[PDB]
Order: sequence, then C-alpha cells, then structure tokens
Amino acid sequence: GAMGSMERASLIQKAKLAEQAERYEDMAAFMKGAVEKGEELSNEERNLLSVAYKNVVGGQRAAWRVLSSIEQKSNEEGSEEKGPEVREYREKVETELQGVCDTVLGLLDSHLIKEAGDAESRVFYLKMKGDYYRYLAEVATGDDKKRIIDSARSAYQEAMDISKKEMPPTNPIRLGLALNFSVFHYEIANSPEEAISLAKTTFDEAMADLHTLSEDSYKDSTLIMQLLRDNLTLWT
Amino acid sequence: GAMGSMERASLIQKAKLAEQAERYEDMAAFMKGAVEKGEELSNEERNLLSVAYKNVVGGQRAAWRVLSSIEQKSNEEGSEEKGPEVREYREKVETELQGVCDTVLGLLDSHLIKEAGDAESRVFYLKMKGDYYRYLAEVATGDDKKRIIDSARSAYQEAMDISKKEMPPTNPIRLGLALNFSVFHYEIANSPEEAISLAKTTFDEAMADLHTLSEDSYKDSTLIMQLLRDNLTLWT
Amino acid sequence: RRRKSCQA
Amino acid sequence: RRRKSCQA
Ligand SMILES: [Cl-]
Ligand SMILES: [Cl-]
Ligand SMILES: [Mg+2]
Ligand SMILES: [Mg+2]
Ligand SMILES: [Mg+2]
Ligand SMILES: [Mg+2]
Ligand SMILES: [Mg+2]
Repeated sequence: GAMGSMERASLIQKAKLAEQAERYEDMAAFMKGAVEKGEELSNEERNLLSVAYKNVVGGQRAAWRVLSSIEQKSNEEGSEEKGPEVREYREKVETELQGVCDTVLGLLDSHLIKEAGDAESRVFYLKMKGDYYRYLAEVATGDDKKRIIDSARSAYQEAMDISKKEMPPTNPIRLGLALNFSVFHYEIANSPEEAISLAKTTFDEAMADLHTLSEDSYKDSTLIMQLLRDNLTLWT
Repeated sequence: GAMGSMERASLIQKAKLAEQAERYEDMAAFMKGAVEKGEELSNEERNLLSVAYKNVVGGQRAAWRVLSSIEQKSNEEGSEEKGPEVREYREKVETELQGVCDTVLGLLDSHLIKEAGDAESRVFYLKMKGDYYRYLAEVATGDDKKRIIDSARSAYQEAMDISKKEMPPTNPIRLGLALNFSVFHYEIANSPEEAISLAKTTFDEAMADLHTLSEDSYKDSTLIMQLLRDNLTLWT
Repeated sequence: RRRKSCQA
Repeated sequence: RRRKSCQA
C-alpha cells in the first residue's frame, strides 16, 4: 500500500515516534506497512502493532458507545422524533470501527498467524484475533452475530490451550489473554459464572507462581493480576 | 542520507522514472541511495548509476567549458576589465562539478570496487573511477594535477589489464573503456600517438571477433567501434 | 466503574 | 567536431 516504498526499519522507527506523539492512527498505518513487508515480527514489534490498533479501535468503541446511548434514549417512549441523523452517524462510526477490525483480522490471516510458531507469538496473535472478533461482536445485531461470537470464542480457546501447555501461569500474555477471555464470557457470551471462574482461577494460579519470579517480572505479573481482581470485585 | 528511509527497490524504480523524465539530478540521488543500501549492483543497476551521473556531470562540464572560454577571452590583450564575476562563476560551477566527481569516487571507494569480483562489474567500476578522475583533471590547474592524472591513469590501466584477460575484444565495456582511455591519452596525458594506437588496435581486434557474435551483440559492438573510428578520423 | 480489559 | 567518449 502507501507504505510500500518505506523501509521496514523506518516504519518501525516512525511507529515509535507516532506513539510518543500520541498519533495512533499514524502508528497503526506504519505498523500495517511493517507487517506487509512479510517478515515475522519481534516481541517489541508485536507490542507496537497491538498498542497502535488498540488505541485506534478504543477511540472508535468509546465514540460508538456514546452514540448508541443517545440513539437508545431517542427510541424511548415520550422522546421527540429527531430524524435519521443519530442512527446515520452511529452507523458511520460503526462502519469505520468494523473496517479497522477487518484490517487487523486481515493482517493476522495474511499471514501473521500461520508463520507464528513460538508460543509467545502464536498466543499473542490468537488473543488479538479473539479481541477484534469481540469488538465486532460488541456492535453486531444481525444474522452473523452468533458466528462472530463463535469466531472470538474459537480464537481465544486456541490461545488458552497453547498458553496453558507452553507458558507459566504468571506470563503476561497468558494473563492478559485470560483477562480478555473472561470479559468475553461476561459481556459477550452471557456467561458471568464462566467469567468469574476463569478470573479467579487465573489469579490464584498466578499467585502460586510469583515465588519463581524476579522483582521486575513480579511487577509485570502483579499489575495484570490486579486487573483480574478489579473485575472480580466489580462482578461479585 | 535523505534516501535512507526509502526501499532499495523503490529507489531503483524511481531512478528509471527519473530517466524517462530526463530528471538526471533526481536519478543520481536515487541511485546514490540505492548504492548506500550496501548490496552489490546488478548489470542494469550499474548502468542506471552510470547514466545518471554521466548526465549530471556532462551538463556541468559543458557549462564549465562555456565559462572557461569566456574567462580566457577576458584575459586577452585589449579586453576590458569586467571584474571578478566571470572567474567567480566559473569557480562556482567548477566546485559543484568537483563535488559530483568526489561523490561518485566516494561511492566507488565505499564500497563498490572492493566488493566487485566479476570482470564485468570490476572493469565497469574501474572505468568509472578513471572517468571521474579524468573529469577532475579537465579542470585541475594546481599542485595535485599530476596526481589526479595518475589516479585516472592507474584506474584505467587496472581496468584494461582485467578486460584484456577476462573479456572478449568485442565486449561493450571493454570497448567503452578503451575509447575513454584513448581520450584520456589524447587530451589529458598529452599522448596523441598512444591515443591513436589504442583506438586503432582496439578497433581492429574487435573487427576480428565480430564473426563470433549474434546479430544483437554485433549491433552493440559495432556502435562503439564507430565511436573509435570517429576519433581516428578526427585525429588523423 | 467499567470492567478492565488488557489495556495500558 | 568534438571527439567521442563513451556516451549514449
Ligand atoms: Cl453520518
Ligand atoms: Cl558565483
Ligand atoms: Mg529494505
Ligand atoms: Mg515455555
Ligand atoms: Mg453462581
Ligand atoms: Mg569472460
Ligand atoms: Mg606519429
């Protein structure tokens, strides 16, 4: 695409500059260009890809929630008819959001996942695939909603199976995956008990493994454990 | 430099576009960027590098000759004093020309020549080195003039020695090298008899080898032979 | 209080 | 008539 003429290393360098400038749309475009060079990504490069798109889609999701709330209020009894504008604009933001999700899913399918053989890369990409199907599920209201939900579930499940066999229970990718799959269960799959069980079990197994860690790894793992605890406190 | 962020293949592509648009300064900058990627050049890429810089320096040399002629007339008896402007402007063009020659010589030294092992590449680069020292010699008037001339001579001589041992007498690089070394002898080294001998011998040895060639190779070789004949007709 | 997902 | 060097 438009990044085909720029060196891979320059795209990476510019992605890091865009991050410092909080220019996440640019950061994502640079990282897409880097992926499209066709080489596998290092750990740092995978993190840059993930940060960039999570920030872009995070802004779109927050805007979609604002607009969806306004639209829902407009459809309550006693609300004045204001025309098609709220629906139209929510749909515009929704279509943009879906486009970003499709872009990320396309990078994962062509060809990040198939080339990823180490547990740390494969689990990371499968988690991403689950996340972007989950974001599609957040806005899905039609006949493919069940299939979108099952695509998220299937990607998360494969990531969980690999992470349990190949990673320690304190590994940050394993922990972040479990956090997100637990959110999937709670608010996408209508399975709050599964969400709570997964969070509590993940937390307890990580706690039992902290003794093996250096001080820096302990800080990394406990940070994510606190997110699991935050959700357990909210949900129980 | 300024081309460090552009892909090697994009620089090559743009050099070809610049050639089509007769934008030889751009073409040279793109090819310099391609050389600085550090990989060896293919036959086509070496030709693009040579075409680009020969056109840039060719324009500078033609302008220098115009200005030098004006300056020489200004220093004849009976000519009005017009101030320092003609000398200043000739010097400005001369310094620019020297800068381009130094740029090409720098690419050859860092690191095209040392990496060139095949006769076709090594002879080509040594011919280039002789040419750009020859262009420096055309404008040299000071204490290093003898050393500049000997640098041209030495590069041409090494190219000739390799070309005689490794290339057929009809090879276009061998022929173009001999043409240029003959011009060096005639107008730089004050050796018109050596220039004439080299041209006539090169022509005659190529003529004896034409029978071995395809129609297309015959056209390539005879085109350069005609340049040797043009010089012999002018010089005899 | 919005639930946490894996975000910085 | 300027002498020829290796030019297109
Ligand atoms: Cl709109
Ligand atoms: Cl000037
Ligand atoms: Mg490259
Ligand atoms: Mg392991
Ligand atoms: Mg219960
Ligand atoms: Mg040979
Ligand atoms: Mg004589």
